[PDB]
Amino acid sequence: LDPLSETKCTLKSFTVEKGIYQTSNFRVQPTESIVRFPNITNLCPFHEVFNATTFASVYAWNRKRISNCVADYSVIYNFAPFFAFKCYGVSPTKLNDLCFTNVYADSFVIRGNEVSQIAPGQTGNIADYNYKLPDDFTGCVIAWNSNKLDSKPSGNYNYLYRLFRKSKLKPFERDISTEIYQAGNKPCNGVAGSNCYSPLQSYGFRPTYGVGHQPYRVVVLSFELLHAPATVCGPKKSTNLVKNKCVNFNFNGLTGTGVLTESNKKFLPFQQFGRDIADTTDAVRDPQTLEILDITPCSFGGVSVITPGTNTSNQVAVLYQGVNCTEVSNVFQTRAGCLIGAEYVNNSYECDIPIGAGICASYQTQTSQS
Amino acid sequence: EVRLVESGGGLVQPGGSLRLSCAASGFTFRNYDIHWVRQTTGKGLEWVSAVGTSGDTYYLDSVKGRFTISREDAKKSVYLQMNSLRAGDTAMYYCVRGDASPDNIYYYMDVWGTGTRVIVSSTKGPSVFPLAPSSKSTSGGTAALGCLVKDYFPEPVTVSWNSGALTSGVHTFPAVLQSSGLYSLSSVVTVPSSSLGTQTYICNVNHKPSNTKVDKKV
Amino acid sequence: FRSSVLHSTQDLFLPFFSNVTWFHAIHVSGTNGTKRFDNPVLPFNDGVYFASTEKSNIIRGWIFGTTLDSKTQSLLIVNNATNVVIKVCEFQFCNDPFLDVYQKNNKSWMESEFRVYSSANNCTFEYVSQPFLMDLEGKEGNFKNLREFVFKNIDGYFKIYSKHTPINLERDLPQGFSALEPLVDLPIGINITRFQTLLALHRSYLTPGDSSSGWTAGAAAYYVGYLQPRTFLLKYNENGTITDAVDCA
Amino acid sequence: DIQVTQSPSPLSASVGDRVTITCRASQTIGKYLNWYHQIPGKAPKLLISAASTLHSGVPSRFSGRGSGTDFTLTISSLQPEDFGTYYCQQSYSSPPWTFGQGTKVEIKRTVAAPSVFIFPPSDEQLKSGTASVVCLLNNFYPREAKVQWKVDNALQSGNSQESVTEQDSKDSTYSLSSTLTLSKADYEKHKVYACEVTHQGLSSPVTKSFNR
Repeated sequence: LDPLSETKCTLKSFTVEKGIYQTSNFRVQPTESIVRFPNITNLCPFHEVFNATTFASVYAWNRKRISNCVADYSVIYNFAPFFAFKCYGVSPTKLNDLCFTNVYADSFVIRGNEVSQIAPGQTGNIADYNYKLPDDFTGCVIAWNSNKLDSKPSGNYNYLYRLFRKSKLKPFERDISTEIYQAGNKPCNGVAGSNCYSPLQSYGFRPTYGVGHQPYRVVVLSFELLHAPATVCGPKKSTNLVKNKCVNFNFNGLTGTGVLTESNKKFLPFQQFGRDIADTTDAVRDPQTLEILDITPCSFGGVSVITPGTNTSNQVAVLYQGVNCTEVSNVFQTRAGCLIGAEYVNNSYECDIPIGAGICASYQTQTSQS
Repeated sequence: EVRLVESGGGLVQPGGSLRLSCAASGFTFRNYDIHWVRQTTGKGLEWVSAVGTSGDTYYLDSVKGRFTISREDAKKSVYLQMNSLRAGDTAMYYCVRGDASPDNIYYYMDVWGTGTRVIVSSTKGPSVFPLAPSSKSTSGGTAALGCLVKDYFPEPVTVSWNSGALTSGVHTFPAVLQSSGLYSLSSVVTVPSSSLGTQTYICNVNHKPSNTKVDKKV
Repeated sequence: FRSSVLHSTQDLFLPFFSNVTWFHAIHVSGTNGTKRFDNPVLPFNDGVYFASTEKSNIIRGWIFGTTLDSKTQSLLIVNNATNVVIKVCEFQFCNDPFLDVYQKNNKSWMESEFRVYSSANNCTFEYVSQPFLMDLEGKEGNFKNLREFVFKNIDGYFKIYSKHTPINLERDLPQGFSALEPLVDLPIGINITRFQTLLALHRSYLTPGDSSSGWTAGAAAYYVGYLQPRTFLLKYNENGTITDAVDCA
Repeated sequence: DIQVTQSPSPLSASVGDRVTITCRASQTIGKYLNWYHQIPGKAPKLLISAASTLHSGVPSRFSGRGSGTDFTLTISSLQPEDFGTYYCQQSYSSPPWTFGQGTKVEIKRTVAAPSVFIFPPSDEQLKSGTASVVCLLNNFYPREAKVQWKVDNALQSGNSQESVTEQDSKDSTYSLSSTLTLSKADYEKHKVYACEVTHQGLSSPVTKSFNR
C-alpha cells in the first residue's frame, strides 16, 4: 500500500523499527527494440537484365539461374511504368519476405496483343509453341513498352518466332530448330515454296502500326518453392539508431539490452565488437555506419525505504541506490543514490539513520513533521 | 481492439477530387498491407489497388491514371487521392488489411474496415404525395396507407408514421434511383380497413439533410 | 576489441623459437652455372608460416589440396597486379611447379600466361576479390616487403592473415613482434593434407638490378612453419593493437 | 482471365440443412481460395482461409474442400446469425484479386397470397406535371414475380422501376413496389392500368385496374 507497507510484508511484522530496510530492486524496463542488422542487400544478377539493348528472341529465350544473392525485389518497382505486372502463384507484396530456392530469368520480346496470351493455362500462337507456362508456374510476368529501343524504322526484322510445331510444347523447353516444315504430301527439305516455308517470321516494329503491334519486353521470373535450403531470401530490415536509452539491440547478431551511447574508442579496421576484463560486450560498431557505439548495462539498483518507526509516525522515504534521479515529493541526488521523500538540510546533527557516503536522515520537527 | 476508422466523408460533384482516409489502431501499421475495396449497391467487390511497404504500388487496368496511393507511417494512416471521377464511381469504399501465413502467400484479408459512402449528384427539395385507398375492392381488412416521397437527393431519410403508435407497420422501402438522379422510396403501414376513419395516421417525415419537415398527410 | 588487457587464448599459433624450414629456390648465376630449382611437396597439418620476401613477383600462388591432380578441388590464390583469382572450382592440375616459365619476363605476352590451364571442369564456388593482397610497386627503390600469409583451415570457414612490416636491410631476419590481421573468411570443406607452391615472373620487368637489392629473380625467401595448438597471452595497447606476446608453453 | 461461377442467386435454406455453395474457376488455381460473408448492413468478414483452414471465430460447422477446381462450402448446420451473401477470392488469379458475384441464403417458409393494391397518383401531383402509379406487392415468398403495366391493353413499360425490401424477421416475406412514372397527358387519356401480377404462389394472376 505504501513503502512502509512494503517494509511491513517483508520483515514479517506490523511494527517497523527506526532504520533503513532494503525491500526491492529497481530495474529500468527496456521500452523500444532495435533490429539493426548488417549483411544487407547487395550486388545481384537482378540488374543488367531489365536495362539492355536486346534481351533475347521469342524462340531463343535466354535463361539466368540467379542465386548466391540477397534477393531484394524493391529495385524492380522503381522503374518505368510497366504494362503488365501480373504475378501467378506468389503474392506481389511478399516478395521481400519469402526465401526462394531458385529464380530463372526468361526474357523475350513480343508484340502488343501477345502480352495477354502468355499466361499459365492460356494457349494461342506464341504461348503454345514458343514459350508455354505450366499449370503450377509460381512466378511473376513483367511487361512494359519498348517503342524506343526496339523500334528501328523500316521494320526491325531481327526478332523471329517459331510456328507450326510437330507436337505440343513442354514447360521450359528450348526450340531452336530451323528445319523446313510442310503441311503434308509435299517434299521439302531445304527449299521453300507456296505451302513450304521456314519456321520463323519477322516482327513488324514500326511507328505507323497502332496498338497491339508494338514491341513489348516480357520477362518471367520462375520462383521455385521447395523444402531445400533456399539461396535467395528477402532483404533483412533494420530500424533507426536511438541512443541514451536502455533498449533491445540486435547488432551483428549479438542480441542484448542496455543503454547505447557514444564513446571515444577507436576500433581496428577489422575488429567489429569487443569485450572488457570480465569478457562482457562493452562496445560495438554500427552495422551500416561503422560508428563506435558504447553499450552500457541497463540502469538498475536496489530500493531502500527509510522508516523512522511506526510508533512515531507513518511518513517514509525511498532510496534508489545507484540512481542519478533521472531513471524515475522532494528529490535530492546523493553519492549513494537518489533519495526521494526527504529534503537536504544545510545543518548538521548526529547520524540517526545511516543513508550512505556521509548522508544521514532523521525524523525532526521542521516548524511540521517530516 | 482492431478497428479501421474510415471517417473521410464525401460530397463532391461529378468532375471534382476528394480525399479519403483509413486509420488503423491495434496492430503494427508498418508490418501490414492496406487495401481499398469498393462495394457497389447491388454488386460485389470491385478491386483492391493496395500498396506495399518497400514502395510496392499496384493499380487496376481500368482505374489506373486517375488514382494515386500514398503511405504515411507518421500518423499511422493512409490516404486515397483520385482525379476527376466519372459517373460510375459512386459506391461505398472500404479498406481491408491483407494478411497471409508467416511463410506462405495465402492471402485472406481478415481485418476489414467500416465503409465510406461516396455520391456524385445535385441536391433538391423532397416532395410527398398522398395515397388515398378509397377503393375497398381489396381482400378486406388490409389497408395500405402510404406517403410517396419522390424527388429527393439525400439518401438518409425516414418516414415516421406516428412513432409510438405505429403498431410496427412502417415498411421502409429502399430508395430507387431514377434516371434523373433523384431517389424515391415508399412507406406504407399494415393497418386493417376499419382503421380508415378512426385516427389521423400522420406520415411525419424527418429528413435531416434538407431540414424540411413535411406535413399535410393523406 | 581489447585495450590495455592481458588476454590468453587457445588456438593454432606459431611456437616461439621454432625451426622454420628455410628453402632457397633461386635461379641465378653470373658464369652460366647449372643450378637446381627447389619445389618440394610439403604436407599440410592445419597451419603454415609463408613469410617470403619479394619486390615485384617471386612467389605468386598458394595452391592447396590433397589429391590435387584430377579429383579434389583447388584454391587458385594467384594475386597478380589486377586482382585476386580465388576459385575453388574443379580444375585439371599439372605436375609443373612453375606457372608458365621462370625466364621470359617480357611484357609482349599475357599479363600472367596461364599455361597451367589443362582442362576446365564443373565448378562449385568462386570468389573474385577486387582488393589484391600484394600491394607494392617498387617505389622505394631498394627496400622490399614481407609476405606474411599464415593460413589455417577450420571446420567452418577458411582464414587468411596478412600484414605489411618494414623488412629493411638487416643481417638475417627482422627480430621484432608483428601481428597479423584477417582479410577474408571464405568457406571451405576440403580435407586438405598437403600443400604445393608455385613461382612465376611478372611481365612488368623493371630496370636491370645488378645490385643485390635489384633484380629479385634469385632472392627467394621461402619460409614454411607448421602451427601447433598452444596457449598464448596477448597484451593490447591503448589503440587496441597487440604489442607483444608470450609462448606460455 | 480466371473467372468464378458461383451458385445462383436464390438459394433457399432453413435452420438445419446441407447447403453447398460451389465456387468453380475457369482454370486450375490449385487450392487458393478464400470465403467471405457480407451481411446486409455491415462490413464483410472472413470465414475460410486457403479454402481448407478455418482462420478464427468461425465454429458454426463451416467446412471447406477443394482440389484443382472443386471448391464447395458444405454447411452441415445453419444458424439464424449466419445469413447473407458469400464471396470467393481467387488468390491464384492476378495481383488485382477479383472476388465472386455473391450467393445469398434466405429462409424457407410457407406460401402466402400476394395482396395487391394499385394506387392512382395524387390530385395535386397531376397539376405539377408528373405522375406515379404504385402497384404494391407484399407478403410473397416466391420472389420471382414481375410487374407488367398493361396500359390500355398495351405493354407500355420501360420507365417503371421496382425494388424489394429486406427479408422480415418473424414473417420472412418480401415487399415489392413499382412506380409507373409517366407524364400528365399519359394519365388523363388512358383508363386501363391492369397490374398484371404473374406470381408462382397464386393460382390465377390477379389484375387490379382503376377507372377515372
